[PDB]
Amino acid sequence: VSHEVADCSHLKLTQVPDDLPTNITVLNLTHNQLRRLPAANFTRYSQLTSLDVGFNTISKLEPELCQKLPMLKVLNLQHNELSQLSDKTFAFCTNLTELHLMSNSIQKIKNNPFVKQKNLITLDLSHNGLSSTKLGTQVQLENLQELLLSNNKIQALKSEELDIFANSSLKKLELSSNQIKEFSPGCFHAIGRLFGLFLNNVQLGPSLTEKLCLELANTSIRNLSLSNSQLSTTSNTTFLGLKWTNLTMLDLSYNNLNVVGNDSFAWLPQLEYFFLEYNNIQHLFSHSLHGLFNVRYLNLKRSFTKQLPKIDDFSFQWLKCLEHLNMEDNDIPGIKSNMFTGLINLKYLSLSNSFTSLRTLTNETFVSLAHSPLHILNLTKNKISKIESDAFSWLGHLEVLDLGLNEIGQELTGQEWRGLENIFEIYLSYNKYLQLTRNSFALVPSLQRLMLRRVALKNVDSSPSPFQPLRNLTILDLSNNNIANINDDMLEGLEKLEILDLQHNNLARLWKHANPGGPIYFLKGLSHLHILNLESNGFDEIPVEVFKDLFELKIIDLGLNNLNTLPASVFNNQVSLKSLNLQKNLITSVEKKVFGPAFRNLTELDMRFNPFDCTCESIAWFVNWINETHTNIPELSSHYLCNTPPHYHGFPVRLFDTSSCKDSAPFELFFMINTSILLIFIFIVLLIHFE
Amino acid sequence: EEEEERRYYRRKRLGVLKNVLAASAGGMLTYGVYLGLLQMQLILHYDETYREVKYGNMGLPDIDSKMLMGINVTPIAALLYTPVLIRFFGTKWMMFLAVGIYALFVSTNYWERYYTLVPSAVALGMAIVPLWASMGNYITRMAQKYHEYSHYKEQDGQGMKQRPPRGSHAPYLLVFQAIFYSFFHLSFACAQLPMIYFLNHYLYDLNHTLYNVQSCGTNSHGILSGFNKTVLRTLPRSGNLIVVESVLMAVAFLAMLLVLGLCGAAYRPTEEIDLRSVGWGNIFQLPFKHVRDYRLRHLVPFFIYSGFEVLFACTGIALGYGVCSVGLERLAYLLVAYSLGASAASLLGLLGLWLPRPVPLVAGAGVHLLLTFILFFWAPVPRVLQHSWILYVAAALWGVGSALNKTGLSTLLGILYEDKERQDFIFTIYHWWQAVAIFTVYLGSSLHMKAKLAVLLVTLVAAAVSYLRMEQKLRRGVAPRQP
Ligand SMILES: *[C@@H]1O[C@H](CO)[C@@H](O[C@@H]2O[C@H](CO)[C@@H](O[C@@H]3O[C@H](CO)[C@@H](O)[C@H](O)[C@@H]3O)[C@H](O)[C@H]2NC(C)=O)[C@H](O)[C@H]1NC(C)=O
Ligand SMILES: *[C@@H]1O[C@H](CO)[C@@H](O[C@@H]2O[C@H](CO)[C@@H](O[C@@H]3O[C@H](CO)[C@@H](O)[C@H](O)[C@@H]3O)[C@H](O)[C@H]2NC(C)=O)[C@H](O)[C@H]1NC(C)=O
Ligand SMILES: *[C@@H]1O[C@H](CO)[C@@H](O[C@@H]2O[C@H](CO)[C@@H](O)[C@H](O)[C@H]2NC(C)=O)[C@H](O)[C@H]1NC(C)=O
Ligand SMILES: *[C@@H]1O[C@H](CO)[C@@H](O[C@@H]2O[C@H](CO)[C@@H](O)[C@H](O)[C@H]2NC(C)=O)[C@H](O)[C@H]1NC(C)=O
Ligand SMILES: *[C@@H]1O[C@H](CO)[C@@H](O[C@@H]2O[C@H](CO)[C@@H](O)[C@H](O)[C@H]2NC(C)=O)[C@H](O)[C@H]1NC(C)=O
Ligand SMILES: *[C@@H]1O[C@H](CO)[C@@H](O[C@@H]2O[C@H](CO)[C@@H](O)[C@H](O)[C@H]2NC(C)=O)[C@H](O)[C@H]1NC(C)=O
Ligand SMILES: *[C@@H]1O[C@H](CO)[C@@H](O[C@@H]2O[C@H](CO)[C@@H](O)[C@H](O)[C@H]2NC(C)=O)[C@H](O)[C@H]1NC(C)=O
Ligand SMILES: *[C@@H]1O[C@H](CO)[C@@H](O)[C@H](O)[C@H]1NC(C)=O
Ligand SMILES: *[C@@H]1O[C@H](CO)[C@@H](O)[C@H](O)[C@H]1NC(C)=O
Ligand SMILES: *[C@@H]1O[C@H](CO)[C@@H](O)[C@H](O)[C@H]1NC(C)=O
Ligand SMILES: *[C@@H]1O[C@H](CO)[C@@H](O)[C@H](O)[C@H]1NC(C)=O
Ligand SMILES: *[C@@H]1O[C@H](CO)[C@@H](O)[C@H](O)[C@H]1NC(C)=O
Ligand SMILES: *[C@@H]1O[C@H](CO)[C@@H](O)[C@H](O)[C@H]1NC(C)=O
Ligand SMILES: *[C@@H]1O[C@H](CO)[C@@H](O)[C@H](O)[C@H]1NC(C)=O
Ligand SMILES: *[C@@H]1O[C@H](CO)[C@@H](O)[C@H](O)[C@H]1NC(C)=O
Ligand SMILES: *[C@@H]1O[C@H](CO)[C@@H](O)[C@H](O)[C@H]1NC(C)=O
Repeated sequence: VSHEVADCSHLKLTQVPDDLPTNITVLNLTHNQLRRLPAANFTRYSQLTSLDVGFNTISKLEPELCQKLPMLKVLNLQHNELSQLSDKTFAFCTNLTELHLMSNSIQKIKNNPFVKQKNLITLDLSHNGLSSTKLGTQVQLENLQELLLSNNKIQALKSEELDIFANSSLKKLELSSNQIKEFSPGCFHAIGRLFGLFLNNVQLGPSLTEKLCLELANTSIRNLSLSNSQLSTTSNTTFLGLKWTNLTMLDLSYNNLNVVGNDSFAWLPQLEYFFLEYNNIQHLFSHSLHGLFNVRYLNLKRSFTKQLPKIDDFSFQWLKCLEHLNMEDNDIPGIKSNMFTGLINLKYLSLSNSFTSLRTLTNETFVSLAHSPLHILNLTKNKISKIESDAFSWLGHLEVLDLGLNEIGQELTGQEWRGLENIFEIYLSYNKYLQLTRNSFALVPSLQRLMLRRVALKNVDSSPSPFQPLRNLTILDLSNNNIANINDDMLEGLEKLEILDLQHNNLARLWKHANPGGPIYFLKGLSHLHILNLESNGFDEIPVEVFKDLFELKIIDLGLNNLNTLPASVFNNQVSLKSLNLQKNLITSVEKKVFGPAFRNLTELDMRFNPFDCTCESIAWFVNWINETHTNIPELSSHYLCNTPPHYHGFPVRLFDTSSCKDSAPFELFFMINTSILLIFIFIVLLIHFE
Repeated sequence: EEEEERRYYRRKRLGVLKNVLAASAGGMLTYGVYLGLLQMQLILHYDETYREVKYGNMGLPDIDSKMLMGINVTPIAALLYTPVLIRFFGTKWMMFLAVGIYALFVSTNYWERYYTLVPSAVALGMAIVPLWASMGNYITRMAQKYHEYSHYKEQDGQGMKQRPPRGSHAPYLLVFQAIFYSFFHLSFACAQLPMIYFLNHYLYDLNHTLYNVQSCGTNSHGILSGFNKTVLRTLPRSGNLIVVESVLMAVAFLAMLLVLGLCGAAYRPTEEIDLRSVGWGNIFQLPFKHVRDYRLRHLVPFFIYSGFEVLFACTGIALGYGVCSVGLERLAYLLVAYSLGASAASLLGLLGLWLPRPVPLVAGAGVHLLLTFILFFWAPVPRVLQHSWILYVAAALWGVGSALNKTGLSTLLGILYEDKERQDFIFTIYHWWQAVAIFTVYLGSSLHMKAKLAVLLVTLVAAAVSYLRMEQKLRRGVAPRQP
């Protein structure tokens, strides 16, 4: 409650507490009913550095408050009622560093109240009601860096109100959500150094954008955010003055960019980050992105219209240093032959749900990426159904490829993966169907991860292993496919496979002893196996020598099965077991002979919804181990119950007493000693009598 | 001088008295321990709670069935190995062997398995009959020795050197058998001490364990037709069980050691060589040669009735009528009340000495007979607690009749036969017929009703005793002579 902080939020306090220890330095009086801040009641506290009285209702701030707090650096007045501000509020206190005055109904500034804080770095007057950006009458705020004046009623910007920042560096000037309709000449030049400029949700338009762009002449602006500015159409004269700057970031999002004229960004030679997400581009012209030979990050997510956008050839020829191109969530009709030509420094391309109907993938699809060292390719939700041969031969440096969340339905003959020498990840989950083949993954020996979740995989029961050439495979996922024919010669040589998921299948009849040939052994050879999952398959029997080579097995999952009895000596090789999941099973007894080495160093155990028999002979050691241990069992008091006998039906296992069993009191030793002494006494008395 | 031999004979009579008292005390103590352990194991093994938690997949009902079998069917074969046996160790050492077998059966009750309960049950079955045989022989012989000592002290030269008493040892045999059976029937109350001090507080109220009991009494149709599967509200902790069983072992060992030490030696080698002059090739068939005895054909039904009535007092009235209106909470008090009634009837029959011999016997054969009528018409409603003293008084009168009949038959069989071998064979036949009766009741379980068989058998015994007296007065002079 009180560990170097004063947590008083959601506790409803009217006055400041006077019982907290004097070693405190951070307060938090949010969501309370603080009305006044008397300086006399704060005489006990002097080492304060952080003050928070936000989300309250204070009329005026006591001016002599900060005098007894010489170390105060953070001061928060969020959602308070200080309309008028006086000069004597912060006069003899200069160690202040932050100032939050959000939501205060401040109307206007009279005479430089923010003048005696030489250490002020962050100042915020947002959510207020200021109609002018004048905060002083002379040079002040020498070290101010962030000035947040957003959510105000500022109508126009003038240099006569910004001349107070002539000896400062405004790293961020938050003027978002305003009604700026006029830019007086030389207004932005009154500040010494202007770095950030945030005008979001401000009604500008083409004329206002051109005036703002030409006003920023000879300025050291680095970031410029114009998101939600309703910029419909741009021309080559809009960003005219930007050639006299060193701008490296530009945010033109949520403006519904209908038409983008040619050479609209020709005056941005040093721009590095360009944002164009969420717009309404009708036709991307040929010479639109001209002059952007330095941008290394482009965001075109939802940049085009829904339901069709037109894209001409050689549309990205000038993006030389483009290292990140994101065009997901769009409606491009198809990939042309010269669409992505001119991308020499690309290393990432995301095309998630970017095409209307991209059905077949021929060998001439990604020809524009022949001279592009792509590393991560994302192709999801594109309704891909067929992949022809040599479809990825132009991508030699491709490492992470993804074709998931599609309707891919074809027989993987292995000819589609040609040209992928440096392929590392392939994601093919959530598809229609893929039929394996002897040489399906023979052309990708450098593979390390393969996901096949919910594909209904078939043709896997071949005489050779389809994953045999995958000697470097580490993670394999063959779950949610309803497979029922697995051979033992399927996972040989994959001694570096660490994660293997095989849930939601039909591997029940394969581990049984009543099938022809005997129980299958498909977990052999995997030495570096770490994660295992066999949830929801209906298992009934488990072999004894199946967990032989599973030395480094850390986490396993056998839940949602029909297990009732486990054979002995089946966890002896689990020398590094950490987790166990046997929930939704029919386990009745928990004995030392089959849960011996499993409960040695187990971390998190899960056996929920299991019908244990409330008998001492079956769960005596189980209850004794739950009594004292370090393994945490979540939801144990309301989900670990008994079914039989009916006298203990619906009773938690935690209330089971193990003080009444065949091993509670040593009556066996008593029986032995009593029988022995009785027999010896009878023999000796008969010997004495008979003599 | 004469006072030294006076004090000498006084010390011998005091020793005989204290030896009889110690033998009776040890017998009653070991029988109470045995009954208490048997009852505790029967109540503790009739619930799915205990049987499934502590044992589970062990086949416990099979264990109880085989134990009851080996206890109830073995005594028959005891006849094939009891005469020579009681003539091998002696009249007192067989008592010690039997109480040691009882203590061994109690010892095997700790771990409780098949290969340790079945052999102990067989040993108990084969020792239950020689125990009673040697016990009766010892009591009768020591009463005879007390009488002969008293007669040789009060009549030095008048008593002839051989066969002193001439049927005059009845006043000294009856006063011994009376206190003996007093102790033996107080053992019935002593057996209910562990159940009262431990088990009577662990079973819940009769409102749930006596639920599905539609009819009882005359409409029992078995030992326990309707009953709940469980009887204990909470499962007894192992500590209480082990301390109770260790106390039982301690008191059983105390009884055995007091039988061993507080008995001395009352055999002497002269009678040893005298009985060895008969041989082993004949001792096997003398109990089978005595079938030509006239008095035995009329007294065998008496022994059968004694067995049937003790088995009825043990189970028929307590588990057939006492379990109706009240559950297992008041069954122990019922057994203790029966025990006190029998203990009072013991001294009541002790008072009946001035009257001739066959007066109390048939008297008992009447009283419980009336109760039989009460056990034929009256049927108590199980789901009501209105009348509770009727069961108490019925058990009291039944114990009265039981003690009267048993003591009278004991004194009769001790008076009609005075020679030592005769007492041996007659007690052997009596106890074998009693064991046969117990085995028949074991087979006679879960039938319709056994009251008609009881009343017909009592009528048969009454007619047989009347016939025996009527032919004994008019002098037959029939007796077998196989020295
Ligand atoms: C945008 O970035 C460019 C490149 O850094 C800036 O140009 C550079 O401006 C500095 C400061 O005036 C120049 O340094 C000066 O160099 C002269 C010699 O020419 C020297 O006498 C001065 O003492 C000072 O060191 C630097 O030379 C110049 N470099 C180039 C290639 O022009 C430009 O000022 C930046 N513009 C904005 C608006 O931030
Ligand atoms: C991408 O795949 C397509 C289809 O496999 C390739 O098109 C094929 O190009 C060859 C070369 O011109 C065509 O061979 C031609 O055969 C006719 C007789 O059928 C002959 O008269 C011609 O002189 C020529 O040899 C072949 O027909 C054609 N296939 C199809 C279906 O049209 C294309 O070359 C592949 N591109 C790359 C870069 O691998
Ligand atoms: C500030 O930016 C302006 C905008 O170009 C620069 O004005 C130019 O100055 C040069 C040299 O005096 C002239 O040849 C150009 O014709 C001017 N351009 C105009 C008037 O549009 C001005 O030089 C910059 N300031 C500094 C200090 O370089
Ligand atoms: C201008 O925008 C750029 C692009 O986002 C910002 O650079 C990133 O800033 C964040 C926040 O500190 C860092 O976590 C990233 O590593 C930066 N990306 C780089 C350096 O490539 C930059 O901070 C913004 N400038 C201002 C003043 O806000
Ligand atoms: C391809 O893009 C999709 C969608 O952006 C990525 O899917 C997301 O992956 C992250 C990482 O775990 C999850 O947190 C999100 O929930 C996923 N979103 C959806 C809609 O599935 C996917 O990871 C990308 N693939 C690659 C290789 O980067
Ligand atoms: C499988 O992984 C191993 C280990 O990372 C790769 O072997 C390395 O290959 C590189 C590439 O030439 C060599 O520089 C290293 O010296 C190799 N290390 C070892 C220990 O052999 C192997 O190339 C991978 N296989 C495939 C097909 O990519
Ligand atoms: C044994 O007693 C138990 C209760 O002591 C009886 O269980 C009751 O059964 C009826 C019939 O379905 C239910 O309405 C009650 O709710 C049960 N009581 C419980 C669960 O406490 C049981 O029927 C009895 N069985 C016999 C053979 O007597
Ligand atoms: C100081 O705080 C205490 C604690 O609630 C309060 O009782 C007291 O009125 C405060 N003093 C003033 C002057 O408000
Ligand atoms: C007060 O805080 C300081 C600094 O965290 C700490 O060293 C000291 O132990 C705290 N006082 C108490 C009483 O815990
Ligand atoms: C006060 O607590 C709230 C809720 O935990 C937190 O959001 C806020 O940042 C805290 N303020 C300070 C100054 O610690
Ligand atoms: C401000 O901080 C400095 C150093 O952190 C300290 O010396 C001084 O006392 C503090 N207070 C004022 C009023 O300067
Ligand atoms: C502001 O900067 C100028 C130029 O360096 C300097 O002459 C002036 O003194 C500074 N203002 C103050 C208040 O120091
Ligand atoms: C913009 O393009 C038009 C059309 O060619 C041209 O007339 C005009 O000079 C261009 N303006 C600039 C600043 O490049
Ligand atoms: C841009 O250039 C292309 C190709 O020359 C031309 O078709 C298009 O009309 C031009 N658009 C504008 C707005 O100048
Ligand atoms: C462990 O058992 C003891 C003895 O019955 C009990 O007092 C204690 O509460 C138990 N602890 C847990 C965590 O079950
Ligand atoms: C419990 O038994 C008593 C015994 O008379 C009876 O009065 C009472 O009604 C019973 N309680 C029930 C049936 O709930």
